[PDB]
Amino acid sequence: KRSKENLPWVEKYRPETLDEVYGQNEVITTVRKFVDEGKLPHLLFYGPPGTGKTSTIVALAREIYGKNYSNMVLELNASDDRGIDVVRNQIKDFASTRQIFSKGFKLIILDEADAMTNAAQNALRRVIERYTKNTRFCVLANYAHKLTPALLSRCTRFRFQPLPQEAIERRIANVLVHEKLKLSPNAEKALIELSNGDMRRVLNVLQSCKATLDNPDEDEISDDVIYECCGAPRPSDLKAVLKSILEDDWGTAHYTLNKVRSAKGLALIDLIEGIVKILEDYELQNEETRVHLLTKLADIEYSISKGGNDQIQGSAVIGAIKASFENET
Amino acid sequence: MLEAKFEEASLFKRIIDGFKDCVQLVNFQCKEDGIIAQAVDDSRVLLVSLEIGVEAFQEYRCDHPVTLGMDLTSLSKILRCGNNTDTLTLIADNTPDSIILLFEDTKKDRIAEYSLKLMDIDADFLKIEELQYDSTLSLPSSEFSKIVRDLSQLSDSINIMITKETIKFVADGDIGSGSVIIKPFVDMEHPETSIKLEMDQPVDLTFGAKYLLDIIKGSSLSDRVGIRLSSEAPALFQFDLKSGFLQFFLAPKFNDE
Amino acid sequence: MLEAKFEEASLFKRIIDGFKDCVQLVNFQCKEDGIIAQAVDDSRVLLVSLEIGVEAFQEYRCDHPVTLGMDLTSLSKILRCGNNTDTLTLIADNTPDSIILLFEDTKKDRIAEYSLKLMDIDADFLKIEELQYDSTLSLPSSEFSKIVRDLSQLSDSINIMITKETIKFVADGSVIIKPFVDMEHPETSIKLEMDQPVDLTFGAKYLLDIIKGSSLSDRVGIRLSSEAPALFQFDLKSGFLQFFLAPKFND
Amino acid sequence: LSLQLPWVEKYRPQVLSDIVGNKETIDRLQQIAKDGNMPHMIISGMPGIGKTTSVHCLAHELLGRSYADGVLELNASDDRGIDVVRNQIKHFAQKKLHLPPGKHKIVILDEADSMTAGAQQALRRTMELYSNSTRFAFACNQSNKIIEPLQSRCAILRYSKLSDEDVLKRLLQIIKLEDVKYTNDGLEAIIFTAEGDMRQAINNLQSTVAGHGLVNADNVFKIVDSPHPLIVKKMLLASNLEDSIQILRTDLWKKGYSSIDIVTTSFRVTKNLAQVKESVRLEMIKEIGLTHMRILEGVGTYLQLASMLAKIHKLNNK
Amino acid sequence: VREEDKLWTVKYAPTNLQQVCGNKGSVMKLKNWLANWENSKKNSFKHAGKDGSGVFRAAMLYGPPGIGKTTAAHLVAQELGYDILEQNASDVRSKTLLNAGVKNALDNMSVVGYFKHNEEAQNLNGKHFVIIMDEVDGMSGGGVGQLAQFCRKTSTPLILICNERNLPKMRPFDRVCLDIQFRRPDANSIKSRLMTIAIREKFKLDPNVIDRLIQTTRGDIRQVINLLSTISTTTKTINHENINEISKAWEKNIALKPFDIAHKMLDGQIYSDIGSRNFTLNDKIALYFDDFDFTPLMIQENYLSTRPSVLKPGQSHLEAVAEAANCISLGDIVEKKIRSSEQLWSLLPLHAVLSSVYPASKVAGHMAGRINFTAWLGQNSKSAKYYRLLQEIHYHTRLGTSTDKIGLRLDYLPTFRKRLLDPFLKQGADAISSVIEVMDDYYLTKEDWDSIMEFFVGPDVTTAIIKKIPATVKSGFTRKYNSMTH
Amino acid sequence: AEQSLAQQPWVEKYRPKNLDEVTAQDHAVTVLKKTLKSANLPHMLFYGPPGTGKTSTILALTKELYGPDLMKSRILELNASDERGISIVREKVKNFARLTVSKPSKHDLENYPCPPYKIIILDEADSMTADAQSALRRTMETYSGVTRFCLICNYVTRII
Ligand SMILES: Nc1ncnc2c1ncn2[C@@H]1O[C@H](COP(=O)(O)OP(=O)(O)OP(O)(O)=S)[C@@H](O)[C@H]1O
Ligand SMILES: Nc1ncnc2c1ncn2[C@@H]1O[C@H](COP(=O)(O)OP(=O)(O)OP(O)(O)=S)[C@@H](O)[C@H]1O
Ligand SMILES: Nc1ncnc2c1ncn2[C@@H]1O[C@H](COP(=O)(O)OP(=O)(O)OP(O)(O)=S)[C@@H](O)[C@H]1O
Ligand SMILES: Nc1ncnc2c1ncn2[C@@H]1O[C@H](COP(=O)(O)OP(=O)(O)OP(O)(O)=S)[C@@H](O)[C@H]1O
Ligand SMILES: [Mg+2]
Ligand SMILES: [Mg+2]
Ligand SMILES: [Mg+2]
Ligand SMILES: [Mg+2]
Repeated sequence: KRSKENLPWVEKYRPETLDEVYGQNEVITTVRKFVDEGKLPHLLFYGPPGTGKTSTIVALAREIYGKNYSNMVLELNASDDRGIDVVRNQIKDFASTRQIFSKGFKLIILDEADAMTNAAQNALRRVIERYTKNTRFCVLANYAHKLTPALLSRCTRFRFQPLPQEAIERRIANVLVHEKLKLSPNAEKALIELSNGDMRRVLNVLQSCKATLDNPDEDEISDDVIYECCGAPRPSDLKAVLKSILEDDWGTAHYTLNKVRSAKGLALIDLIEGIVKILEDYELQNEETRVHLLTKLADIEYSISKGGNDQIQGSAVIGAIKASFENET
Repeated sequence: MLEAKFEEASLFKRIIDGFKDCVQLVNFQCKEDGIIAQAVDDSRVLLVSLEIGVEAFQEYRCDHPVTLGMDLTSLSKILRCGNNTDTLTLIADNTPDSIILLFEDTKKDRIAEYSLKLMDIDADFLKIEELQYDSTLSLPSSEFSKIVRDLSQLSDSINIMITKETIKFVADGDIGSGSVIIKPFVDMEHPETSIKLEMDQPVDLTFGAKYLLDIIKGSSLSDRVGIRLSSEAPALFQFDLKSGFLQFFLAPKFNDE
Repeated sequence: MLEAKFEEASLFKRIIDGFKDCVQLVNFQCKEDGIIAQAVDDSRVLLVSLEIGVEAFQEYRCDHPVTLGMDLTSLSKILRCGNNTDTLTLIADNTPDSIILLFEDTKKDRIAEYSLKLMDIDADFLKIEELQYDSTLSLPSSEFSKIVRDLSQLSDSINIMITKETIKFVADGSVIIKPFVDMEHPETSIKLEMDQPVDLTFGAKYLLDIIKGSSLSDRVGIRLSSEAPALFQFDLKSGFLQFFLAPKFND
Repeated sequence: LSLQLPWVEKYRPQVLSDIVGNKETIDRLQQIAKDGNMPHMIISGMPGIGKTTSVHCLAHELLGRSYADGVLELNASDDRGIDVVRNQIKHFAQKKLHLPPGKHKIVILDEADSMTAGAQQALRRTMELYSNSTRFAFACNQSNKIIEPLQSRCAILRYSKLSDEDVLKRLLQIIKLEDVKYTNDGLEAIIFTAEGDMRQAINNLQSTVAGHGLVNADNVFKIVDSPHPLIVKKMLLASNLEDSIQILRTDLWKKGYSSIDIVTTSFRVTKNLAQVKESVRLEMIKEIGLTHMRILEGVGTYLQLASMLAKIHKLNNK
Repeated sequence: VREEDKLWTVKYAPTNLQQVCGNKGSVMKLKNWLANWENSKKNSFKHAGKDGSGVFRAAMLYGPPGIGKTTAAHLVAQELGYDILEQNASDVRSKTLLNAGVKNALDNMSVVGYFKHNEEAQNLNGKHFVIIMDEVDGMSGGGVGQLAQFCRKTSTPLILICNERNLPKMRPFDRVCLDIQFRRPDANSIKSRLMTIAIREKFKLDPNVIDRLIQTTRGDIRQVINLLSTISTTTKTINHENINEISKAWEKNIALKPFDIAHKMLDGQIYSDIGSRNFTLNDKIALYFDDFDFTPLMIQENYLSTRPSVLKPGQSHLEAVAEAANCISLGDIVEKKIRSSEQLWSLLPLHAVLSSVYPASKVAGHMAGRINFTAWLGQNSKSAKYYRLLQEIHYHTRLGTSTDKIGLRLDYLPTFRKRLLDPFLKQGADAISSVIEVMDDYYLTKEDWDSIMEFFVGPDVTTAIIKKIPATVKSGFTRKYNSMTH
Repeated sequence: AEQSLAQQPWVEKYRPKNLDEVTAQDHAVTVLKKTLKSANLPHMLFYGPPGTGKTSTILALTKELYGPDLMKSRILELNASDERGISIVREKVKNFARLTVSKPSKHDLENYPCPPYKIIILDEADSMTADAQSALRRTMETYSGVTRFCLICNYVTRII
């Protein structure tokens, strides 16, 4: 019944060791040299969502102690209570005693410590340094402003840069090795550009386009399948809509917008982002154009975030683009 | 299948009451030898290990080794809603599912069938108690409880020092200190009051007061507590049952000095 | 370096049990003749003093007089650990920063030491030189505790009248006592020597906390003066324990 | 399996002379320690300048071997409510101890800014009455959070940020004691990214030393990630909108920084922007706060930060 | 015992009343009051003295910290031969423990004083109590109510000492006990003490820097003594050559109160070109952070009650007030978003800038009148008290009205006034029969009739028309209502 | 049964019961149907305009996966009426996620393909606070072998 193949691709391909963590080479190398030399100071991982922080720290805990990491290592994620009455009793008692199985330094992993109250961090500020020669703290976080400056200073800061194109490409190749599948180069480029650094969105849309093949053993995943699985607008009709808005008149521009956004069931929130990304490359010969072009589009996006209407906002986008592309003449 | 019919009802209640408020989630392994269990504290400092053979059970039938994970709060809730005069039977199907606790009176037909949904605890079965201990001792439970709950009012740490035919419990706090020194002696008229000591090296090590106060709650089961101490090893506090034994593995507190 | 050894810890246990609620800090003086200790209430209305001679100690050794300032709550917590069957010893070194209370078992090899850290109290040792009291009476302690328990349930103020060899305890409830000297039972022989008609008024809780000591002595000696605090004396096998209670405003 | 202590702890000064902080206050504490008449003192300053270590070396030098029973330190991990400050602190205040003539018992209340006002109120008289035996010493990070009477009774001792000279001196001492190959450029880069923080500087030193061996500008600027607020300060002062947008894209967004952190850092930088005037600062803060409110509702894309920068440029340019 | 180990503040503490530098009049008045307390007790405290002091049993001491309040209260009791009973913040104070411990010592006599000295006739008040309640402000554990109740049923001199008098929690002490105010002393009182200390410690002090020493620490003499003691260990010459560093490094960061914070943030001197760099914006935000509970209310209360000085060319006062109010509305929106769900506390400084800093900077100038207290706190309480009555009336009339609690107040009550009140004016005491047949229809009572009239505003004001009808119809209406059964 | 479905508005009278009656979103129902033969059902997040088929397709997927017998014992549903706070999402959701899957009966096992995991559906997650969603992270991450989460929303930006 239960096996490794039932897990979703988000977790099925979790890096077991540090060797299976691509991208963050400049941090994995330093961590491996830390654990090799014998010294491992208080760490603080800080990175965007889905970069490899938790996987890296779990692989490190496995490498240090053994194949049984969740035995002498404490782990306080956001699922457990982490009030001041917890950092007083539990963390202090764990940091004040020895291990039960072997003789080594203890590891405490405070995952997502940005969700801790200021009093809890202020209490941890002294217990993190009172017992140093026996335990080590690892603070994982995504927002580096929730942490107080004191706790932020006591830990060595390691930033997890978003995965570059080469790392995601290597991971895609490794996944395509284990799973019988074929993926097109232009589809690969589209997937990389849609990833936005997120390693989880990659595997999610990959499982989706694999499921939408009807025979995931012979036919290759083309760009159309990827664009359909997430409903993202293809660059083709996106550039077509932008050109029709910039050049044509009002009636035909509204008609072609309503025809493109109804041919595949696109969303205006994605069209706005696509048009912004395509139009950021233009060379506007004035500063007053870009100011309005960004302000009105951001206002329309914030209004879409509340879901007022659906066509009034589209015509508002059209009008904002047209009125912004008027100071040029 | 798994069918374990006890002789009485309050036996399992008293057995669970030893580590009621000490551990939260346990996992009973049932085999042909008997029921074994081991569970780590919330702070991963002490471990409760219970072994009950087929001697305390009125009837026992287990074909293949089964593992049954469950929380102690719901288990205590189920044991509390049963009258202490019934007969208790643990029942498990072929595959490990919700365990069936069945209370059946001996005079009037009262079938109380409660279900308990299992938790999915990772089966990290641990193997301790094969380490040669430096010092072993045994003394009545009442004396240990008195000494520990008297020393707990002065501090939060307790230093146990086993020296040449001497046992020393030392509490050092803010308002004062306290030192209880006992010596091994055996009586012929009362073999249960004797304190036995077998040492190889003098051992001095500290523990917390909260964990000791939680451990001594198991003194309601037996009357002769055994203590095994060793440097770089968890202290073993053993209560001997009529069929098995309940042992607490406590972690010593290191000294900065 | 002082070393005192009692024959049984229950005596000192009851001694500290008598007045552990009216004060929180006590200065035990230590001379060659014995131990004297007086402590003033935190509201400075009631004073508790006590003197124990060498007859109560199985062993006594005091080379130089020492003053021991100690709390009672912590000392009571420490004394609670001891059992009534253990011999109690007080040990103090020169410059006594700590005092050792040692319980030794006769028929068992269980010795238990407890160190207590002393307090630095302003030892304004006020003299207890004798002032002639107008009325001096002796009455069984149990009857006194009972009658004050009865009057306290009615109000807080209690008036005491010593007039014409008659005792009046009024609660504003009244109980009237006449002195009877019986040869058959001397324990109930309520004696009274009066010089002037005495009129005093006291509070409730002070009497309620004084009568808590009605377990060391079966008879209490109560001494009154119209312009002096009332004295409540309880005898001991060796020494004596006396309370001084301040009067009330006249209305 | 032995784990070596960190360079922040292994080289923690145990002698008051090894402190490289403010020379005047350290000399005052040194003379007080050699004399012994130590009065109540509050030590406050930026995080990571050596306040706690200074007061701890002071206590160790003042009490020597009696440090085990003469000092009662209460940190934020230990309880600091009304009950403890009324019972345990008082019982330790009246604790009769025979110390050398010119010595005194010390109470180290670290992180004083976290205590409740009632605790300090109850502590006032407990400290004032037994001045002949107890000398409290507070060490916090925000002196404003302490009530006025407690702060006035003690002698205040402010602490300023560590200048680059002191940091470079301590860094050279550490390198000389650890036999590490280094260059001047690497040390200057470490000091520049340390923003005047001894602990952060030493941690970054140990990190780059263990990571690459040679302390050169490339290694530190590779694995130290030069501080955030400076890049944001450089972004908000660009001439044209395109340069500021390119800075936000390449340095902040592409390097994996959350939008909420960028907004908060920009707000904090504009809070202390002494170059521009007051009205422009207030309007920029208002627009940054509008963008912050927009971010907190969930929408936090790059377009919001771009529009925020566009609004700041429209405001500053006219 | 030791003489050097002292903290430079107990060895130099005033041992007699002629050494308390500053506020001679206040300590003299308090001394005369404590002296004539017995004479006023003889008259049952019902005869005011020359200064109107004998009618008060309890004394109150308030003023800035570090001036000699506790010192004066101790010396005045020690000089008259009294006995000192002193309770402070370290002791547990609550109505239970206060009625337990010190209530008995309120009307009792001293037990230790009787043994002090009685052979010679020094004074008759050497056996009585003077209970000194110090630091009344700190009552975090019956803190002010029971202590105020002690001021009336007392029989011994009761001296109370606090720091700030106008705090809302200690309002009961307003007229139940005499109060005196201790002011910050000048530079002429402590100058002789400081020079005598400088003479007795072999370290130079210029008589010209003492004024700056008193100015940098506004009114805390103990702070001046500690400042001198801390610096006299390495430097024995304190003159005009290093006074700037001392005055800059030893400043006092006192917390500002709702009046002072408004007076400071509304001053047109900070937002000038020179003051902008002497008092930066970070300090302005910290000023809000001192008290984020009353500063926005204070600013909204008195932002348009001043004469500005930062008015831009062309911009008048009305436009500046309008912009200030717009920013006030935006800060209100931010505050509502903060104190709503999700507990968004990271948005506090934006509220600090929008609600407080911007409207202040827009209308920053010289204040015309005085700092007025905020009015919204009372108006909201009144609105809630009125909404409770409106809800009660609506749920009483729900059986017949069939309208929300809103549509009833706006519409129904105008006609209910004509139906209920008008017959009592135009017809007199014979309309009592009609009016009742109305209210029994809507299940009203006398309590609802008392409340309905209070709602009308504008031209229709009933709180004055009620006093116009005769009192006999008032006394008959309640009787007629209580007599008849519903 | 049939008389019950007759006595209700047309909204509930024609609510799709399987994955074939939902003829609106062919891109998602294809994956949800392909999941049937496989077992790797990822954590789902349905988002879109009001009245589109999310709550009506997740129930159909559940019915087709487990069946009318195991459905009431193999899923948890927190939509809007339950108290979805930080304490509840820390205690109850975690207890149900960290829980052993029930034993499928022979009838259910023979007819419907029973996967070895339960289903926790948090309907309209845009109403939860930020701390609750933050706590949901590792709770949904570590017990991914016996529990899969399905969120539904009208505004994706509201979710952290
Ligand atoms: N560097 C990486 N190399 C390979 N796979 C990765 C990498 N980073 C993430 N993944 C994949 O993403 C999954 C989850 O990554 P995690 O490290 O758990 O995310 P995270 O760092 O914890 O970020 P959070 O916690 O969501 S803010 C892993 O199981 C991998 O499948
Ligand atoms: N002036 C200094 N000279 C040498 N080392 C210093 C100095 N200041 C700090 N350190 C180092 O910093 C660490 C101790 O700093 P701390 O005293 O903890 O800082 P802090 O003043 O307490 O500020 P907090 O408590 O972190 S907010 C040790 O590793 C010291 O070596
Ligand atoms: N006018 C004064 N003349 C001389 N010494 C003074 C004077 N005022 C205060 N002192 C000194 O200040 C110390 C006494 O502190 P107090 O001013 O009595 O404290 P306080 O007035 O009760 O204010 P609090 O309680 O801290 S708010 C002693 O060292 C006195 O010598
Ligand atoms: N895709 C669809 N296919 C068929 N009928 C549909 C579809 N979407 C909606 N309906 C009909 O509309 C009813 C409501 O659909 P629901 O899925 O419950 O609405 P919804 O998606 O939950 O929108 P919410 O709850 O406001 S987010 C269903 O019972 C059907 O009768
Ligand atoms: Mg993580
Ligand atoms: Mg510190
Ligand atoms: Mg005072
Ligand atoms: Mg729905």
